[PDB]
Amino acid sequence: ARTGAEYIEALKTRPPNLWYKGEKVEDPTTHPVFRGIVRTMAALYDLQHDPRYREVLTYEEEGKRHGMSFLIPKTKEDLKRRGQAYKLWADQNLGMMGRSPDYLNAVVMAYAASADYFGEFAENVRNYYRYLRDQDLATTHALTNPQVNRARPPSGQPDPYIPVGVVKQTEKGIVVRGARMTATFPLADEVLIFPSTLLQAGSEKYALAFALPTSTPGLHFVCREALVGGDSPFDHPLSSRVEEMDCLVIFDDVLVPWERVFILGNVELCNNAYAATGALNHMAHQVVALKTAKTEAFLGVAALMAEGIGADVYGHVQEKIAEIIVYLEAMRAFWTRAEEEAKENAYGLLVPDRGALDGARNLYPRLYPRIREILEQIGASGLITLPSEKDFKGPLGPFLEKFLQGAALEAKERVALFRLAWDMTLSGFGARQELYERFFFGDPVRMYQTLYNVYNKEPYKERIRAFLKESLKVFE
Amino acid sequence: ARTGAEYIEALKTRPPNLWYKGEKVEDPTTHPVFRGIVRTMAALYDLQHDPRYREVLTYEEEGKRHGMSFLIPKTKEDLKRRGQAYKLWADQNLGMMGRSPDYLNAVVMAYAASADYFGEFAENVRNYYRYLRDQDLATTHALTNPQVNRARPPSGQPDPYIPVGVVKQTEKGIVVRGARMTATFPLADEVLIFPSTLLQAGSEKYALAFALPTSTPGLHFVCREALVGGDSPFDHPLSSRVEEMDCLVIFDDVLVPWERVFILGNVELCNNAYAATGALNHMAHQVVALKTAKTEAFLGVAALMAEGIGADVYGHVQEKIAEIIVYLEAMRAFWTRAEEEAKENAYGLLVPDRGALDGARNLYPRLYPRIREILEQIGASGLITLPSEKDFKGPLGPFLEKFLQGAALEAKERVALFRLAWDMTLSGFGARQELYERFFFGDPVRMYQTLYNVYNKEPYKERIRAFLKESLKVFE
Amino acid sequence: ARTGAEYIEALKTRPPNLWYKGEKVEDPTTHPVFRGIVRTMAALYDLQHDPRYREVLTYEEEGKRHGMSFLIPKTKEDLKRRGQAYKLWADQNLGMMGRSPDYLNAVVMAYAASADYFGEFAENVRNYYRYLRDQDLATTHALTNPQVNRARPPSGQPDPYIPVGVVKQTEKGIVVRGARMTATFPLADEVLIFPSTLLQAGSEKYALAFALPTSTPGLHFVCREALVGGDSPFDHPLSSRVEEMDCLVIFDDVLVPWERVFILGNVELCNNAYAATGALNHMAHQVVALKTAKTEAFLGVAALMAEGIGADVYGHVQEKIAEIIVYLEAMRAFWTRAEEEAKENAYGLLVPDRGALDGARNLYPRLYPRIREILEQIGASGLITLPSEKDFKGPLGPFLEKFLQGAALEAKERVALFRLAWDMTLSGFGARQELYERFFFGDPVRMYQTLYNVYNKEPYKERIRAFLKESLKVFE
Amino acid sequence: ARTGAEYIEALKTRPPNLWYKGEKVEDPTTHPVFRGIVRTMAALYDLQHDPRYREVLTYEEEGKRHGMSFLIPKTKEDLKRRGQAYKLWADQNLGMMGRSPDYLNAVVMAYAASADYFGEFAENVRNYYRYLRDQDLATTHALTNPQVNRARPPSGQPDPYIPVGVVKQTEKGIVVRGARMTATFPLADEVLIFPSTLLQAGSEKYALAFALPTSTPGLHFVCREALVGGDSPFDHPLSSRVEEMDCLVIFDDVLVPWERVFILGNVELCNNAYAATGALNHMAHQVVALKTAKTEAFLGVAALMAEGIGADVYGHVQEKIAEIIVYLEAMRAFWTRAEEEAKENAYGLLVPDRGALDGARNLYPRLYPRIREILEQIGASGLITLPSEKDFKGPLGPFLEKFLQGAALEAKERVALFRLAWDMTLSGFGARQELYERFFFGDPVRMYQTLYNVYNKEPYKERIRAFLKESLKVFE
Ligand SMILES: Cc1cc2nc3c(=O)[nH]c(=O)nc-3n(C[C@H](O)[C@H](O)[C@H](O)COP(=O)(O)OP(=O)(O)OC[C@H]3O[C@@H](n4cnc5c(N)ncnc54)[C@H](O)[C@@H]3O)c2cc1C
Ligand SMILES: Cc1cc2nc3c(=O)[nH]c(=O)nc-3n(C[C@H](O)[C@H](O)[C@H](O)COP(=O)(O)OP(=O)(O)OC[C@H]3O[C@@H](n4cnc5c(N)ncnc54)[C@H](O)[C@@H]3O)c2cc1C
Ligand SMILES: O=C(O)Cc1ccc(O)cc1
Ligand SMILES: O=C(O)Cc1ccc(O)cc1
Ligand SMILES: O=C(O)Cc1ccc(O)cc1
Repeated sequence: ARTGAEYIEALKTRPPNLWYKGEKVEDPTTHPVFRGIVRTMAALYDLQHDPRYREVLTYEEEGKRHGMSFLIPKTKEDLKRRGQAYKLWADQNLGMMGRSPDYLNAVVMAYAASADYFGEFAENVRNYYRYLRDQDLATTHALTNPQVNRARPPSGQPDPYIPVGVVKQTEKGIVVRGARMTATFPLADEVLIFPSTLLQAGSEKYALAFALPTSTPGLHFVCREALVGGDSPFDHPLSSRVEEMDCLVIFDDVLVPWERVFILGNVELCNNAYAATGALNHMAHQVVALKTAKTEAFLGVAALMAEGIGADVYGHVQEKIAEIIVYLEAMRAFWTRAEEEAKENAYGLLVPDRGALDGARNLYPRLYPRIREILEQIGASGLITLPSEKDFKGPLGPFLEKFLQGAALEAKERVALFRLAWDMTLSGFGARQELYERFFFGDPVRMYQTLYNVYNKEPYKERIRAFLKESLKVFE
Repeated sequence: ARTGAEYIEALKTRPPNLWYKGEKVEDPTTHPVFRGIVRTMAALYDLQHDPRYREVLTYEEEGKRHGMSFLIPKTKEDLKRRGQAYKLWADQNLGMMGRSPDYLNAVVMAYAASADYFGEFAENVRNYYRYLRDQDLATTHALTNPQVNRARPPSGQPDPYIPVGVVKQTEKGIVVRGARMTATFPLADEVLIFPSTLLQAGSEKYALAFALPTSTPGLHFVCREALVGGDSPFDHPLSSRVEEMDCLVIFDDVLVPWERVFILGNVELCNNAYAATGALNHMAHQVVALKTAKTEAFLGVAALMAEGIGADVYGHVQEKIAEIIVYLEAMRAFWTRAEEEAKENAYGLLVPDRGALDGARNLYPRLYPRIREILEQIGASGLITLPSEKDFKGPLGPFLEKFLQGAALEAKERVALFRLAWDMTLSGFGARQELYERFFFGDPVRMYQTLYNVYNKEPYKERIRAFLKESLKVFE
Repeated sequence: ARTGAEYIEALKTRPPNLWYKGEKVEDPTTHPVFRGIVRTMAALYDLQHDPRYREVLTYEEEGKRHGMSFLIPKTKEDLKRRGQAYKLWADQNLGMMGRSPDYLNAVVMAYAASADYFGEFAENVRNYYRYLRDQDLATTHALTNPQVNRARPPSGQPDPYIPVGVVKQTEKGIVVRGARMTATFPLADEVLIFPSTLLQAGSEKYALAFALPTSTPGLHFVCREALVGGDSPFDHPLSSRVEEMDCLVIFDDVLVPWERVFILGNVELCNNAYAATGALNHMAHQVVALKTAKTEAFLGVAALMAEGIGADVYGHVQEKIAEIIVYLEAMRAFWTRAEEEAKENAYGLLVPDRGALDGARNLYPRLYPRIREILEQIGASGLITLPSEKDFKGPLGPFLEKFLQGAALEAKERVALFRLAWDMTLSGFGARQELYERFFFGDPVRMYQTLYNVYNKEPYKERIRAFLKESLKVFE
Repeated sequence: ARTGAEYIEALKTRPPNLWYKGEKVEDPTTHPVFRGIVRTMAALYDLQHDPRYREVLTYEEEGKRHGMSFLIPKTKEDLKRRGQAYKLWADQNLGMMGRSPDYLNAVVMAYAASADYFGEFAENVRNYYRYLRDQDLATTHALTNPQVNRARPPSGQPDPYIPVGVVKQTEKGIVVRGARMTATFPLADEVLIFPSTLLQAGSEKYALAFALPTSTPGLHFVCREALVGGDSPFDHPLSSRVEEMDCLVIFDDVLVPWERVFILGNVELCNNAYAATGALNHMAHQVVALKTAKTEAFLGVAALMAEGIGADVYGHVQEKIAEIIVYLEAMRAFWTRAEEEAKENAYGLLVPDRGALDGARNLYPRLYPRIREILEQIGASGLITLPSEKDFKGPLGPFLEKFLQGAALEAKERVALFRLAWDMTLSGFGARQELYERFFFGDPVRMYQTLYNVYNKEPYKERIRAFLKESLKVFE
């Protein structure tokens, strides 16, 4: 289990090939755009060594201590243990950090437990899992092709190598060229270039699954506009510390060593990877715990805002808060059923129930925009009446303490709260979270079509056919 | 455990004081408006003796066999057993029968297990429970006051006795006068006149809880317009058998024997009855199982309709069906968590988790109208192109077999299916089901306000206050 | 201009070839299922001769009086006159009659004014228009193909003649075989078998447009389940008089005389018929006036229900009623702009603005279900507490007058109102109205795709490109 | 009519008493946070002198040229002229500038035309109007009280002077103390401290209406967190130029000269000010034109994004764009009816129809969040894949030109477009626009309650009562 200091030293020593506004980022641990999230990830690692949480966040094995997200669960109790670790980490950042490493560790853990799925590359998968686990490395990932001409398949873009494709194979490995559209949280040691969780691979040239150090020659991470509002925790309570960053991933004829290849030119293996290995189930397990944490945060802020300005006395405000409570209970329910109905897959890996998790990941993208809307409807103008800590410290401070106090809340506390509510919804950082919730697991349109096609609808159709027997009997 | 024949004989011998269109109903077992639902309830009772389901629907105790809905659960396994019985009964009618007796048995079971709550009337409650159980009697109930002037409390209506109130007390019992607005499924032996599950009692004169035989002198059940479309199972697959009927309940100075009184003039006891006894938890448990069954039925019909007319090839149709699947999984999740997180209440009664059940009963009223809408959007004109079995049997039958066949479905089967879809959504019977789902457990506006006030929001508010400590530290 | 008596005599003398439950309907003017709507249509005709409305509903020309819906408008004032007639007729039935003849007269009027569009069949169109006008005949129509396998085109169904297609041509006319899925209000003298307003014709064999007397040999109208609740105006205020009926239209090798053919085997002419002639604009004009009338009716009922039970004192109830007001104003706005921005088409026919009408017909299908929902949310249990006039006339009448009175409303008036609200939303008749609003003008999915493709989006795209010039200048 | 240079010189010479992060803003024309919007307002003024638009934006009177927003309309044509000016100005900034001066000029124009309403202060109003008109000054306004304890009225806050109240009256004028919660676009010469458009004044101490130079001693504007993303038009196409700024307005015992007082201590006059004068109608007229412009901008961006990435080939994407078209037509319709149904008020001032405008201002707050959502659903990950112009100018430029090109769109143009879409929806600037649309004209909850209470519902209730006469006749 890594400490925060080790993580920081690792990034400083071998930083990811990040680019920000046309320039290479030499040290993300001190760069204004990245130092915040780096400190945040470091704090998550440090929590693993806090006596109060060590038993929750890590497990011992043969004289070593590993992060819980690497635990191959054998019982429902083990599954619950993984869930508690997901939740504890999520709560540290109010569920605002969407790509903490444990999500991807869940994927690799499942891939390893179900390694036989990968055939000749099985050992590579098992060895990679042990590597990430033993070193407790941080990972980032990118599964989608560049958004260029969505009317055509991967092989029908303006160039054969817009998507990441194999240029050639050598005795050392494969050379790939192309790009992945999005990778969140590039402040990692490794990047996972895996198949989509729902879209078809299309052609063998693109049917790939491999991992690389983020400093690999030819590999580039091009950052989007930064959303860090500033460093003041009062003025920017969340963007000052949880801005994970999103980036386009470029592969300029990058060499991928054979030991890092997990799938090569096999469309079928790519198209069934997450479902067959159980990675889909486990990664979605981290997600349901994460969204439960996020919903709890919104509930707390909504309640405090309403009480803070005396709006809680109005029925419709109470109803809006109750709506968030209903959604919170829904997510807790999916989480519980996912663990309680868990069963072993074809490789003997215990996986949480897909029905419950498909329910959660397809319902939350609909619930989140409404939860966000609720905060807007409760806060109203209070959400944009955001003086700075500098204003409270300035000449008009006394006036602000009078005009911005709450029903029974001091002005500084009131503004601190609304600054947080704003950062969770209306700042560039907050608004991005909305788009993130709507799309991170895939396009809802195709996620729903996917659910329709994979779900076993026969039992329900049969019950209706049986009910209709009496209807057709009138013709006998 | 009662048989269907015993139930039918009981209603024929001592029929409820029903009125339909200005006339007394002498025999509901043969009356055109009621014989269908009577046969349906009789079939539910008969199922208790079917070897295939006897172990699911009943339990043995001291040489006797009782209906599962009377079982006082001691373990989570017992809770699961009650749930399986709720589900099996619900599936028989595609979740379209909303007031089967087991819902109210859950209430009385909890009242009895928590009988100490009722003080001096505790024995009356325990004895009544044993009575309903031993005789396996059918019950109906009415908890709301007449909808006259909702701007005023129960004591502020045009007359003191519009709501049911105590006129006087005697050595034999109490005399009550007034009315209850709605009682569904009056084809029962007993009627429960209990407090509201969310509204305050208002005044001691109305703070009551008692039970009476449905044939009691002075007691009248005034039926609304019947929604039975006909007796043909082809033409009216559901309304011909599951029209439970709704009625206004009138009390013309009715005498309630002291042994049938459970609460008298105690506003506090009325206002906390369901929550304190656990009746709220158990009755909501029957509901979540029931709505899961109902959603499964809609999923089956939606899938069959789409496949039937070849609409399943369209993405948005697949998405609509997947939406129903998401809702089905949500209800299954609430159900699972309700049982898995069950704990004993103050009286030692094991009760299913209120959070999960409050989630289910406050979310489904929102989901159902959408599920209904989905069927409409899939079926389109097929939902009103409803020839009768008589048309298929007539001169134009051959033409109908050609023009109303489906992609790979025969015409008679196609129309049988759409007749069912129509009866589940657009017939008078189907449309009522929508209003029922929206309101049966209470007015959503006040159900949400109730949830807001009772829910413990402190943990979430505290997490936010803790997060804001760093914000306020900038002023130190 | 026809009188009601003339209409009734015409149907009695030469009734449409209607079938109900396997039997031919000999006299729809006296048949229990149809006499109500027949009397309603007769009343609309009679209104044309009422001194108070004669100038609104008819116009004089060369010694004759014609129905306003036949007026070929030359000025915006004439357009307004047509609109006022649409509205006056609609108000008679609270906007619940969706297929009154004036909707189709608008179509034929436009077809005639733009007759050159039809080439060699131009004279047939002009003559048919004069025929309908002079005789003031009632029409019904069917534009859709049987819902069998929607995954395939008209030419890909189980049989070439499932859709109406030409079998052969003779010296007398054409022989057609097949069926149309739906025709509402078959209590007419003529039936219009025209092209779709948005779907492609597919093949020349089906590219048709013709009209026939409803008594034509080989032509059959197969009625769906009747939705007439009864004849009591108290118990069934709307279904007793406005049940238009829907039916499948069968063509058993029907001969269509050459003089009744308007389009034959021309896919292009079929695909552009309504837009090119202006029929789309005019028929949608009747619709916007009709939906404005319907919304006014719902507003009135919602307001009366809220006041009736004292629910109007609650904020959210006031908000729901205000929502209906917003929708009413939206429809009035579309109506006004449709007339004020009217311009002449390629044939010199003044047509109301398509933008405003496309807005109205694509927005109302979304607004109506919500308007219906609002009535449900306001009425609650009052919507199913529906005793009959027979109950008020019976022994319990006195009790009902006490328990079902409103805040300041007598019981009989209260129940009459809720019976109406129920008939507008939850009776089989009311529920059908919802499906009708959702689909009558076409499938929303394809109506929206149609709007996207036909709308000129260039002006807006150009404004954005211009705005972006400054963005690209940074690279100069 | 002012030129941009005159406006800039005026702000530089006598700047508003602005505060940003604890410091006074000495020159907003050069300050990084305000120079953008100042240049934007200056450009609006300059447009008044462009030969192409002079006749649209100004009118001549007695040798002078005045801004169109000051024109007292005498005919519907004049009303249309005002509307065209509103639209032309709005289009310059894609409808993103919500508080351009013409909105408030509409208010003052109406106040002046209906000056008799103000009694003894009538001349002050007329003189102030002439002042703003002749000097073509820019105004800002604040109508709401500090959000402190919304459970209590203005007189029930923690201090009597939290809301702006009269401290004392002298021979020179009145001294006021307190604050207004929000004023958008404080880069103005004058500030209007007027009554609410829907909330009651509460007490005479707060029933005020006056105007002051923004440099008045004791008057302070405390700015919220700035949302200017940067100065690059490529990177921040909108926030670099249209960030109007919102601020809390503080009154530290400010002296208001008697000539600047329009209403003093008259609750009734305050509560009916906008409706009686017609200011409500005219200010809402500017709004409907503005929202039409805004919707046109979103339509253009949505269409370009869809075409840009080839997503336009998908049905649901076409449907989403068509949805925006429907909303655009709805707003155009409200606009048209508002002008066409205009009538003179009690003071002889021609005012646009309130029904149409109440419809528009109560419907758009519901439509906008959906329009914003649509852009998110179309753009998906493209909305956060935002490299900078600096990245295109840097070493990886060539790679970006390959991976971020569109179907038939160059990469730089593609990113410029998505940067704009992002700035319109997800940047801090874009997100604020959503909250703005939801609340600028008032809290929807109370706006709807206001509409319910003021609307004449009698005609609709009467039509229903008339329809029910036949129902009650059954008892005769
Ligand atoms: C903040 C944020 C963070 C993210 N982080 C990561 C990450 O860490 N790693 C990673 O791999 N991904 C990440 N993503 C990407 C995410 O998984 C994708 O946005 C999502 O899967 C949907 O695909 P897309 O963005 O390519 O949109 P597209 O496929 O480009 O779609 C654009 C639009 O076109 C439509 N359309 C396109 N194709 C079809 C089709 N075939 N059928 C129907 N409609 C179609 C869509 O429905 C939508 O309306 C992130 C996204 C966001 C917004
Ligand atoms: C088909 C059907 C079957 C039913 N079966 C049964 C049954 O078997 N047994 C039984 O006891 N009940 C039954 N009911 C009744 C059901 O529980 C009630 O409809 C429900 O609890 C809501 O109360 P209400 O109908 O009295 O409506 P109301 O209280 O009359 O409300 C009407 C409207 O006024 C509003 N309003 C009124 N008061 C307030 C308030 N204080 N605050 C805010 N808004 C207010 C509501 O929000 C709503 O918009 C049934 C109802 C239906 C529709
Ligand atoms: O699978 C996809 O196509 C999108 C996706 C990307 C990252 C992720 O973690 C889940 C889904
Ligand atoms: O509790 C209420 O007031 C309405 C209600 C009625 C019957 C029921 O079973 C549940 C709730
Ligand atoms: O009237 C209000 O109370 C809010 C409001 C504020 C400014 C404005 O322009 C319109 C409404």
